[PDB]
Amino acid sequence: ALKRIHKELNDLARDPPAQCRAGPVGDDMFHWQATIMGPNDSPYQGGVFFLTIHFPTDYPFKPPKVAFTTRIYHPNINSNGSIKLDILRSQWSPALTISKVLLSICSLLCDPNPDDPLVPEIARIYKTDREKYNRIAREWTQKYAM
Amino acid sequence: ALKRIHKELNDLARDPPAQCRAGPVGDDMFHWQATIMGPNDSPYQGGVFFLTIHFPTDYPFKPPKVAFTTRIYHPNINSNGSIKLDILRSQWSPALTISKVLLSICSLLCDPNPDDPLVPEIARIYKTDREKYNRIAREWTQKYAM
Amino acid sequence: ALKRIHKELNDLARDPPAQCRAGPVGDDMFHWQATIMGPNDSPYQGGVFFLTIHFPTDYPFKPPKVAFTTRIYHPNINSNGSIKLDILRSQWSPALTISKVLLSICSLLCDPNPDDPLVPEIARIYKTDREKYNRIAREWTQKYAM
Amino acid sequence: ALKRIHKELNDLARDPPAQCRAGPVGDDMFHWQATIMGPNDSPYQGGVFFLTIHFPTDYPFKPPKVAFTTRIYHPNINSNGSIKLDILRSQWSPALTISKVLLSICSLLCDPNPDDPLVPEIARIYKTDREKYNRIAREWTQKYAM
Amino acid sequence: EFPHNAIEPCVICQTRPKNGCIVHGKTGHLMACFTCAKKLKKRNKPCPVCRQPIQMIVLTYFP
Amino acid sequence: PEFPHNAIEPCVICQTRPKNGCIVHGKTGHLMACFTCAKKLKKRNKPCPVCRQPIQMIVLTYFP
Amino acid sequence: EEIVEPEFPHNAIEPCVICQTRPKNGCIVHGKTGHLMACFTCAKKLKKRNKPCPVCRQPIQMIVLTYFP
Amino acid sequence: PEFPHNAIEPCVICQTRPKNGCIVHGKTGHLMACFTCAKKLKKRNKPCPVCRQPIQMIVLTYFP
Amino acid sequence: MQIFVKTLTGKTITLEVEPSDTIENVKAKIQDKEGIPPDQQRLIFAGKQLEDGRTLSDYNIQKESTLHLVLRLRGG
Amino acid sequence: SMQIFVKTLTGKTITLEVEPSDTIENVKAKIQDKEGIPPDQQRLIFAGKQLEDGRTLSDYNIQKESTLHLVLRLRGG
Amino acid sequence: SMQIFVKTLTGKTITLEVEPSDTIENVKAKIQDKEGIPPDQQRLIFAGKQLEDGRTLSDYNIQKESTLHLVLRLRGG
Amino acid sequence: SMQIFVKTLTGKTITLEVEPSDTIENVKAKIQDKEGIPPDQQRLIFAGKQLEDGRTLSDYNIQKESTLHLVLRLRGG
Ligand SMILES: [Zn+2]
Ligand SMILES: [Zn+2]
Ligand SMILES: [Zn+2]
Ligand SMILES: [Zn+2]
Ligand SMILES: [Zn+2]
Ligand SMILES: [Zn+2]
Ligand SMILES: [Zn+2]
Ligand SMILES: [Zn+2]
Repeated sequence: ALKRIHKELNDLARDPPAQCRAGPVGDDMFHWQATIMGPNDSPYQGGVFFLTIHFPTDYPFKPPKVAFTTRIYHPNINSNGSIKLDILRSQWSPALTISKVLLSICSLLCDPNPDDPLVPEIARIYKTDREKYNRIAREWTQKYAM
Repeated sequence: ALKRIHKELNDLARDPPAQCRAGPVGDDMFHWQATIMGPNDSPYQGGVFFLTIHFPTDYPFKPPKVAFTTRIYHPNINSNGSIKLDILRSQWSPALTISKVLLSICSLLCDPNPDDPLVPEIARIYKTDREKYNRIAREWTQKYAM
Repeated sequence: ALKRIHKELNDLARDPPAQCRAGPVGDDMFHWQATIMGPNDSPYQGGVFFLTIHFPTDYPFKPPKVAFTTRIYHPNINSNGSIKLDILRSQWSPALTISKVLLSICSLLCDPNPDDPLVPEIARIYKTDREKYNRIAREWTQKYAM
Repeated sequence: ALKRIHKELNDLARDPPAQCRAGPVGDDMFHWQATIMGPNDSPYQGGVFFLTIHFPTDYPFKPPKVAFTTRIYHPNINSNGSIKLDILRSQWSPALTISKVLLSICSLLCDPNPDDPLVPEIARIYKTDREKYNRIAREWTQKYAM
Repeated sequence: EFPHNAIEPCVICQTRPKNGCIVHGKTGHLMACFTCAKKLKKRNKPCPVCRQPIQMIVLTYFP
Repeated sequence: PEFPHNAIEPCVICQTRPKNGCIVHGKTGHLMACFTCAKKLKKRNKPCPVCRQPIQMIVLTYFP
Repeated sequence: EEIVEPEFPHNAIEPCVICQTRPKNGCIVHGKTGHLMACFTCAKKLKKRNKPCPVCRQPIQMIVLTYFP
Repeated sequence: PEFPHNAIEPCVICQTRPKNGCIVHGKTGHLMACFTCAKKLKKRNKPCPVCRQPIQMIVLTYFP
Repeated sequence: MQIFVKTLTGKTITLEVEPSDTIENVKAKIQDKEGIPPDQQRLIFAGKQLEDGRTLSDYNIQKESTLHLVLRLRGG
Repeated sequence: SMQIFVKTLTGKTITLEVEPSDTIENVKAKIQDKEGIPPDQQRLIFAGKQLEDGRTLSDYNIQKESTLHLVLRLRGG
Repeated sequence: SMQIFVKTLTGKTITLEVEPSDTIENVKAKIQDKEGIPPDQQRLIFAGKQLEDGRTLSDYNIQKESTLHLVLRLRGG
Repeated sequence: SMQIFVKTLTGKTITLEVEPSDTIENVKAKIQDKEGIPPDQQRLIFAGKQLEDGRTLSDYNIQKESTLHLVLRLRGG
């Protein structure tokens, strides 16, 4: 696992995506901290969202555990920062890297699935009143992600 | 190192040793300040002694750097606050916590090693004139630790 | 042996198996009766088969003695109801519980070993005329286990 | 055909073989000339045998036509220079290169097949008097290959 | 997830805790007490769960 | 007797992974770290964190 | 329609994307196509656990140990 | 570890297209021709050029 | 999808599988989790041994069905 | 008209020959020709957002020498 | 006769059964039986001070339901 | 013991680790491991002559750093 994790870290040092950063804090390669900037022209714009990453010891055969530590208003992410996303469970691929996973999560921010949600109350509002949804997510970004 | 350090901080909020406290200086989780109260029935009685802690990047495989910032009269601690003590170096264990290190240092104040001393002049006094040792240590406690 | 047998009985009561059932004949905790449901999609389908179980005093270091009391047509089970099966002899394991032994015996019904048979005449028939084997085995099931 | 032939010629320039040499006759890249050093410890020792090579249009799917233009004495080559050899007909392979073909022919010199011969007269003399064969081959080599 | 069954008694004697680790190579199956596991090793029985031979029994503490 | 209720707590080193790296010395073993952390100690030729005996081997411990 | 040059696989000498150590000789075959980006050791681990192809998610028909003559 | 530097060279038959036609036989494969050239071999029932085993299939081979 | 395996001690584990998983694929995943070699594993469903070479869909085994693990055995 | 770049799943970068009027689904079919990846497994991302199949490159302000980011098909839930 | 508690090196708290006349050497023997730690690697601390081997619990005024703190054997130097 | 070189069918040169007592058949087995070529279709040539599976490298006075030459199995007719 370590060698693969070291290659991904070097890649992030040389060519990170615009939206996302991640790395260990000490020498512990199995635990990373990450950030995603809210995409421009979204309710999340101008926010920085922190996540925690735990690599299992049989990485990359098994997915990393990824959770938000910054509160975010979204139908597929709950108040514990849990992200109900299939590439984090049954649709993981060993060819995915942390960089690609953060980019995928970032693309989930503006493409939620309200039809099968993790947080029902937020999906109802997303379907029945998009403006209120945008209002609220914007307020949450200002309150917690800034 | 980070999640281990957060756990140690939680334990200090919930159940700290009687004479010992510690926490991050500002927002830097790898730089702490600590206090040790002079033990009762000892020439340090009534003094409070401040220490600096730096966790290394691969804590707890490597020990923290620990130094007094309060001046103290002792055979194994010198004028710069350097502590010559084997658990801070060759006898470190990763099962030791800051709490346990501080309690250990606390027990060293009352049980010096004058036979392998960092400050030979203070060790000679400790071994052969305990009345003068206790007197001077008391004076330094009043001059620097009150 | 007693405490381990009691544990198995309480587990059976708290969580009854789908394929078999077993408990003491009255008061003697070392003598039990059992029942095996014939496997669907097999010559034994719809049959219910009874067995006796005697636990030795050093159970589970030694295997239980297990015998059919309902007649059954099989190369490895004879007219005494004796079962020649390696997990009841040299390949026993103390981690086998009586529920696991019974499920194992049940799976032996459609997985006989005709090359080292206990009843040679049944095994010859099994090896030379399979439809003749299944015909008879269904006959014995309807005659004796329904 | 052309690019492959070009490629084989460049590789010849890069790693010249030791048993043979070969290249185009002037202008026609499809018409080549080759020489073979007769193996040491053999009746062709010290001889230089010339061969003519023609590449078909669908080289390398089809073999080159390879014939000796230096008279030689051998059960599987005849007075016209024709070589009856399986890799030049039905056992051809597109991975074979002219260099490998020539080295294969060189090793056939000391590994004839008398039991299915091209020249029966030479074959019979090979089976019944080995000493005669080598005299004759050395003479033919002296007469024609220097 | 974590070993919740490690708190349960030895599966053999159902009395003492699981502190007899059955070792083979670089792996071990911990499901029995030291007394019951030592009995198996004394009699050259294999591991009850994986049928590998028993290299040693380790008295296992949770510090 | 007392059963080991602290066995579901995380490795005391990384505070994350389960306690499945038994540190063996002589006939006893101390199980308080994960296999990954205990293995790192063994490779660096460190003693047992709680009793300082030399580490004989690290055993990947399963709980069947 | 413009002329298309052949392009050659310069990434073929990079190590297996899973273990980052061994050469890419474990070809993952599905239908008539293959994705060659892992060593044989790492690709067999996927196949032995019936995991799909990492880059296209098609089921792994077979792993082919690939030689480069 | 010996990495396949020759995988970047052209098809050994046409010397023009890349080596993307793996010749499969059982659980091994020889990769030295392009897909077009290797299909001609398979179509004509020819064996593998370097090992002479029968050609089970040609796999169009990508290096993603 | 997920299925359950009731292991030898009665402990229940969860496995991630596809309908195309063969029984040997399942035993390999059991070994990953429990360190039991596949050739000493015997899996049972509806009273029958499940055979290497056949798939979960061959046996119509349902999502969140429970397979029963015993030890390899042989009659005689 | 112009070239764009696509950072594929493994990190390798490929070059594509596109008109600004090309649909996103057009780009995916080019990626399939180059890489053997079925379009329904391709999720293309630009400026942190995924690109919908029926929109054009110009509908997304994608200029020449732009880089698109290829991840796998995903479903929130 | 009385119960005392020991907060061991990992933070886990254990209960011991002791006499006031029990020596510290004795207490460490009991910790060894419960935890598998040789007494010479044990250093017991009460009220900020280490407890000497040949002195009794009562010599330190250690009464029923006290808590002792276990650290590792250390040496100033 | 020693190492030698084999020039394979395409001209690619490879390296083997051998002992001077190794059989020709033993070398072919190592060639099959590195290149997937069945020994019965391998023909090793050295000094213009074929090497037979019974003998060893010492039999043929093959010193270390010698290059053996590989062609396909052939037969005159
Ligand atoms: Zn027991
Ligand atoms: Zn075992
Ligand atoms: Zn750990
Ligand atoms: Zn220890
Ligand atoms: Zn690999
Ligand atoms: Zn694929
Ligand atoms: Zn070609
Ligand atoms: Zn081949």
